[PDB]
Amino acid sequence: SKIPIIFGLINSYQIHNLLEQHNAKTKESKAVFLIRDSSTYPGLLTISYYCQEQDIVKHIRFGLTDKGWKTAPKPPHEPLKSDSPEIKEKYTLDKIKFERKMKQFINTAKKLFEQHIRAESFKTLIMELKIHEFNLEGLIKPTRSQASQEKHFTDYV
Ligand SMILES: N[C@@H](Cc1ccc(OP(=O)(O)O)cc1)C(=O)O
Repeated sequence: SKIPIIFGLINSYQIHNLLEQHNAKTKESKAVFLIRDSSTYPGLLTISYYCQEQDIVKHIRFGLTDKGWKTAPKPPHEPLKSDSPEIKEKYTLDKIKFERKMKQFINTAKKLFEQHIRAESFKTLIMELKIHEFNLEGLIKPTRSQASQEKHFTDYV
């Protein structure tokens, strides 16, 4: 009857309210966090947490590699209406780079996501959270109705 510790596809409003409910805004950055299905890249996981320094929710994507869960390629900074041509020119190269890296990354991550549903992959997720310095005590646990339906996480309890 155990509930996975991974959230399914939850919306941005709900992400913010879950972090606030668990007092993320009176605790250090990453002391409170949740783990959820990536909405953009199926097979990836996204860690959402509160950044005290910028007063915003931030998100970090992880994917399966042969070594276990690892950080996914990070996208460039979003375009802004004030961007100079120099910013825009750099964005072009960085986006192409991100797209090529992410494509290779998901090609491997999605295959591992599919083959090993009965998985010792769970321990490597805990390892990568520790490397990122997420306080494991501050993990927000989904309720049954909000937990991920993906079979890879059935035993992520
Ligand atoms: N905000 C992140 C990118 C990001 C955005 C959304 C996100 O969630 P999802 O996987 O559901 O798209 C994860 C990561 C960054 O700029 O590095």
